[PDB]
Amino acid sequence: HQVFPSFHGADVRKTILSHILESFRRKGIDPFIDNNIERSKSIGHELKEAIKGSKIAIVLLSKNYASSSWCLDELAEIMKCRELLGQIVMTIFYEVDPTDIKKQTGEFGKAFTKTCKGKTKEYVERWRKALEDVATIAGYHSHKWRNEADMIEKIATDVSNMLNSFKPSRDFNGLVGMRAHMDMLEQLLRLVLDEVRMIGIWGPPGIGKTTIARFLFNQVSDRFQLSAIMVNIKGCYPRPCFDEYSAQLQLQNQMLSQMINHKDIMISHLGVAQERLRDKKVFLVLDEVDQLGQLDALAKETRWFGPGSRIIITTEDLGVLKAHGINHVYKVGYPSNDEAFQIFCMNAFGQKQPHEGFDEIAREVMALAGELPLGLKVLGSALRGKSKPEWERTLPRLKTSLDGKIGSIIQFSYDALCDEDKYLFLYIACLFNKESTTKVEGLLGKFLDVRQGLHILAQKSLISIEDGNIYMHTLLEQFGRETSRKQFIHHGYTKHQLLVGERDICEVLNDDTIDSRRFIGINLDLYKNVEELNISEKALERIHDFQFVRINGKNHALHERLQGLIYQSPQIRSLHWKCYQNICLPSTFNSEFLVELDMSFSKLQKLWEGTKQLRNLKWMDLSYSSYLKELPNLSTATNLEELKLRNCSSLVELPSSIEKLTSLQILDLHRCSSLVELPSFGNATKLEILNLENCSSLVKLPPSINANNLQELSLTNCSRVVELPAIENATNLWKLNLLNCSSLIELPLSIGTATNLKHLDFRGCSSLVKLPSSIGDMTNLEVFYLSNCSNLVELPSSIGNLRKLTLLLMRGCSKLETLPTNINLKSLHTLNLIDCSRLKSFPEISTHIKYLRLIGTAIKEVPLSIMSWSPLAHFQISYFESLKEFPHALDIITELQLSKDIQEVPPWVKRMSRLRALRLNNCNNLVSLPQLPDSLAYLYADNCKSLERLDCCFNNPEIRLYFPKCFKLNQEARDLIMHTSTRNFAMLPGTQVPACFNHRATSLKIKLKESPLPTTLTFKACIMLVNEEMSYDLKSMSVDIVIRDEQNDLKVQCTPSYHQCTEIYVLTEHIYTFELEVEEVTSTELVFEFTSVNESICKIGECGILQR
Amino acid sequence: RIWKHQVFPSFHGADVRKTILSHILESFRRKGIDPFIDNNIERSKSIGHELKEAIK
Amino acid sequence: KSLISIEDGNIYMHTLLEQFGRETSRKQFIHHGYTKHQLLVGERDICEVLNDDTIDSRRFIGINLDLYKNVEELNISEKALERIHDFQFVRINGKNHALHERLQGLIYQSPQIRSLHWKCYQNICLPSTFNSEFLV
Amino acid sequence: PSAVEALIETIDRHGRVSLNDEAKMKKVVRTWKKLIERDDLIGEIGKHYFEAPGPLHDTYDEALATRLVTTYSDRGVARAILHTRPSDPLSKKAGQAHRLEEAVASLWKGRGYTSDNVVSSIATGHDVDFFAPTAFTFLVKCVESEDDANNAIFEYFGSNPSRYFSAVLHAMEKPDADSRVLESSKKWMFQCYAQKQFPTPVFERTLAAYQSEDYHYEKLSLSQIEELVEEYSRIYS
Ligand SMILES: Nc1ncnc2c1ncn2[C@@H]1O[C@H](COP(=O)(O)OP(=O)(O)OP(=O)(O)O)[C@@H](O)[C@H]1O
Ligand SMILES: Nc1ncnc2c1ncn2[C@@H]1O[C@H](COP(=O)(O)OP(=O)(O)O)[C@@H](O)[C@H]1O
Repeated sequence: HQVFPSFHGADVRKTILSHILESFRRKGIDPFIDNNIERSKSIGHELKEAIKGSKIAIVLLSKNYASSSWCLDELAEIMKCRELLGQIVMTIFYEVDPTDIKKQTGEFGKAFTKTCKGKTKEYVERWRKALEDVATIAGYHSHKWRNEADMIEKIATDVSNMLNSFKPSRDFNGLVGMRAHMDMLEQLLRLVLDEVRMIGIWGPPGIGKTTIARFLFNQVSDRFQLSAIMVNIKGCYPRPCFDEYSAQLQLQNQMLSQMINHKDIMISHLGVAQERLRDKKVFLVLDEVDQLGQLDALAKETRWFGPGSRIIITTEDLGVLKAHGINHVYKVGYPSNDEAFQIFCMNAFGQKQPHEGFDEIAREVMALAGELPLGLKVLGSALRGKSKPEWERTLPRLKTSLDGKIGSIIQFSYDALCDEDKYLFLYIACLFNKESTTKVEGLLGKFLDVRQGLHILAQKSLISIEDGNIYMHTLLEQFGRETSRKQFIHHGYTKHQLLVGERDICEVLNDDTIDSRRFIGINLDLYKNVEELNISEKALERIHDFQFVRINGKNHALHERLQGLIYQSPQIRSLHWKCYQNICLPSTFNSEFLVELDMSFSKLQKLWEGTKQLRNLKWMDLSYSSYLKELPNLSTATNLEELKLRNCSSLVELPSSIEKLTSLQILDLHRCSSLVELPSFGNATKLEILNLENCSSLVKLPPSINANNLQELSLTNCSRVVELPAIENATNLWKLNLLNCSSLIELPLSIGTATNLKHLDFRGCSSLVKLPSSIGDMTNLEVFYLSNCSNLVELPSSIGNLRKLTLLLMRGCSKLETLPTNINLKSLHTLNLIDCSRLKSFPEISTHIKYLRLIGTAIKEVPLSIMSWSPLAHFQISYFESLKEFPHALDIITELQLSKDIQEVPPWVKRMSRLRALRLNNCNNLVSLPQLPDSLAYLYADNCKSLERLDCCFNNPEIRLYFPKCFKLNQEARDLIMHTSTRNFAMLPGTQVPACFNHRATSLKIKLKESPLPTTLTFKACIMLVNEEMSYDLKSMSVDIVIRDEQNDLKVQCTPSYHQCTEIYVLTEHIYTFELEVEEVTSTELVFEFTSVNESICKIGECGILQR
Repeated sequence: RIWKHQVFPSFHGADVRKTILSHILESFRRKGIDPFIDNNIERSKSIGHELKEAIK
Repeated sequence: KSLISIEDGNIYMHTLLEQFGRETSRKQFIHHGYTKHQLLVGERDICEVLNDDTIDSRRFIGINLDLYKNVEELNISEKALERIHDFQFVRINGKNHALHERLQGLIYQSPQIRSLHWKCYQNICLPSTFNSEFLV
Repeated sequence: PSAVEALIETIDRHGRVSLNDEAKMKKVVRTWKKLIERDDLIGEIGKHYFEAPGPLHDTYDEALATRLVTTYSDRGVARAILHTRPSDPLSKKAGQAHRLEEAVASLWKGRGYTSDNVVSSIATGHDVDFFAPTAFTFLVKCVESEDDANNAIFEYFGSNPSRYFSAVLHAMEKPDADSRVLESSKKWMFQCYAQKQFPTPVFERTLAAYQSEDYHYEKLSLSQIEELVEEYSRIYS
């Protein structure tokens, strides 16, 4: 129904009720209908059901309303529903005083009394309570109204108003990702502060600032005394605004009228808003604020609003927010790609958040739309209703030009810029979309005041500077490229245009409406194969110049007429090529003006074939140009800053003139596989980043660097390097690594001058004899890796000076013999001396070591000072026989490794307590495993021959019993290994699941039924592996478990839902066992599914399990 | 320090609602004052409870 | 958009709609790439613009002439004959017995002519100086 | 909470809940980006998991590499490395990314993965993906030698030169394809057959034999066959 009417038919069904029915009918209101034949003495259940679902009721009261038990019961039910449910009750006092209804008096009271005779007490009580309550509520007194028809019309209008507000924002909940915005905005709000905090919202046009504001106002405004939302302030403002004060006054007037719902009153002066709102909770939303005038109009001071209030202004340039001093700003971010697809499919496939039918062109169109919700919506609306071929035929036109819907909105923001800002926008859109800001300033610095332009554009959110490079959204870039055809660029007054088009420039070049001067920038993308070179012969005779060339050549085919066309230009500024596909550079190419030159893939050999002059050049990038033998004379290149010969691989040598590159800062010869030497650099070079990663043939190096500012110096492989250049001050060595730089001899003493080098590696630095004595000079040195650094027979005693290094990994240093002794390192976490085959004397630096690893050493002694060291989390020693005379060592041990051959079975291990692990490498001649101590968590036998008996029932904890290759195991020992209760794996040599596991099978499925009523059940699982080429060294396995029913589909839980080990051997003929707990009690319904993560490594073969 | 109304008048309706209250209310609107007016109480609400809320 | 109608592979534009289109030709330019062009559509009154001799005539890629008026030769300045025009689309309905030496010299000097319609040519041979490499 | 505090809480949660294969295959990428976002996180967290209880490691990176590989799918870690390679090699982010991938490469070596094991993990189903530089280079580290890397990818194609060449020719049409390296793979096939001293027409048929339908990739074309026949023709006569 719509409305439930309650009335007394004998009084009003004829005269007034008909008029109200007619008014409701004409206003589109359908009240519940009833008949006098449809009434009993009682009301009935269906009548109450109709009342309950009416969601609004109108009680029309007359003189004899109380004279019907039917009507009184209806009123009682109405009040009951009002109090319990959210039913809204309207009253009409048809010529009866509300006080008479309240006290049950007058003729109404007489009728009520006459009706009340005979009824039980509770009926009378409910009737009286309902009558009092209905008399209290605010309705319509017929006596007050001078005009009955006007009163009825007012009642109908109020009913209609209080009927189109039930469902709050039921529609348009199909907007995606608003929860992220709400959460990110709640932190800014902090409504708990009871302050008057201002909040801004800004971002590129078309992200959802308006929609986010609307959603927030819809969600929060109910918590505020007085809330209003102003929409599109920028649009509704006088563009010339001859009287700023009048427009300011009318803006504040609109704000107040919509604020108090105060019927568009007129306002005297500009301070009224403070007078009214300085004492009330206010939630205000100001949308699309363009300039500080509107802010001064609407919210100029914090003190304008009552204690506790929030005002939120959505803008587009940060400068307006900053001028008003807000500092509580949410930079709205783009939605996630999945949310982008959801929005696009919502707008393109009609409420389908996923696609329909095809799901292929949808993602192409989406990627075309960038990420703007505006772009996604426009494209989705454009494409909806079509079919796949229609999509395909519309796609190219959509790709080559953007819709006017996006274009107009972008154009409006573009027109609010200064002329130089527009020029910089065009420059970025056409040529420098993703380039470092410094290079942009260097190339455009004499035209546009690049720094200020970039600052303004970033403030306007027409560009973003992520890291050190600028980025413009692709949707905005397309607008820029389009406008580049219908607009010009001026510097003083010279007119310029930028040529940007995939092979659609060639027609413009074949013209006679020509100037040889209009075009300064070319951005060409040539991915596809050429049909014919569309340039005409006559245009090749032109002498037109370009100050910016950027060509993305992408094929093996060579362009000749294009080359001849470009190089006629007398003064190029920056040159970019990819896949140059030519042997040299043409001799007719002038380079006196050349600031940046990059040819990131080339076939250039000995370019320039002779010396030239390079006055203002600042960036050379010949990366990946593999077919490059040598490099031109770099004399008179003094202003060069960075040189990136990244992975040239055939650069036999470097020019001798490198000495004169005084301004050089970055030198990257990463692979550069053909190098032999590296000539001296000079005196004032001050190289900042020196990278030579894999120069396998590099032999010689400069004797000195002058490395006053050398952040990073990397020589990773550099296998044949005899000496090393000295260093001056090294005050900023952020990074120095020599990983595997074998064939070294020494280390320059100046290395200790690096006061801030926190981390340091020499792993693999074989043939290094001794460390320099100045190492102790280093400070903040935290990590010191040495691995298999054989022939390092020393360790300097100045190490005690370090006092900060946490770990000192020194592994495989087979010839290290001694360590410095009278040293205490105040904070030394670990000391990893493994396989130091000649260490021969216990490493005693009396410290706070927590992880000591001494395995494969030859110490055979343990000092008595160790009780000074209270905590050790890991002390690991390789077992030698004469440990038994060192009782101080036993209680402070953690691990142990029996040797290749130990016949004896050491009972002493029972006394020694902390045995977190015990390892048995080889030991083919071992009679049996020793009785395990109470603290045992790990047992390993990587290879073994005879282990007939394991005489120990050990039940410490989650213990791992790994037996990779030991077959002479007695049946009882084997059973003990399977039937021991643990929480980790246990792995045996076996060729078949043991019969102990009844329920067998071979993404595999295991089916069994359980014999129990209701309990938590425990299971033991046994798994073999699919016979594959398992690596003998394979050491990693993880297993996932899924348990499910078939009578039902209840995916049950499983407490150890996974078992993982990073050290278990993976081999074919072996048995892996573990344990499970299940608790859900779907009785006769158990189906198991064990999967091996990393199916590329291990796959589960046979399987069989057992219950307990 | 938050009030929804500035002035709440209390009176007897049968005596002064027509004659003098009318002039006082009219005078207040001409001085930028927003007094509470009981005639503007939303329909379908309990006057007894609602009126007490406006007092505080 | 219901601005044209395709009946049997031929497009049809309503008379009033076409008439509106013709007027806007003078007041609007056509941009294809970075260049700019306009069209010349007139019975006989749009020929003095060829005698303007003060504006770039490169932006004239289409001619639509209807010469069912008089056998008199149309008046063009001798200097306009000097300029060479890049006319790509030509539609001349030269309905008379007259021969237009001036028009022939003006048009067949175009370097590249994309399509050429000439009803009632009223001559003997196409002039030798007529390049036809581009002729669809 | 700080970045570290949050990032630890996230990694533990993902390794705890054992969620969907694709959900892991996506969430690993987001975690990877948060790692290389700023330089002083890999070492700091790598220091945290080092001190935490568990198996011991030789370095902080191994401690972090083990945690990441265990948490997400190991086959998934491979995808995150391939899809999060920044542009500028000398930037801070590229430095962080190299630390991550090298640790994973060393982690795989210590577990004794074969050449085939790495390739099967790298595999994405599109046979040209293996020759993308962001994938081929990471393969080389895991195997130390291009010949083995080429051999591993050759055998992953079931020793099918036709399927092999279809991939390498399709890698010649990439915007960032390294010709010198791709040539080495293309070259590498030749001396394997030159070691066979196969006749040129037999070599044609040997290549043409797999061109039949004995085996879901894109087959070659007869014209480029002849050039490949011509290419091998004179070099190793
Ligand atoms: N629920 C109601 N709906 C409509 N009108 C009502 C209602 N209750 C009372 N009235 C009207 O109020 C009038 C009586 O007003 P009264 O003199 O009691 O005002 P008051 O109680 O003095 O106001 P205040 O308490 O604000 O000073 C009656 O004539 C009646 O028409
Ligand atoms: N999270 C979202 N879900 C669905 N649609 C959205 C979302 N955000 C924005 N849109 C749509 O994208 C369009 C962008 O408009 P909007 O960005 O709100 O204007 P403005 O740029 O002035 O803030 C809106 O029409 C809106 O319907």
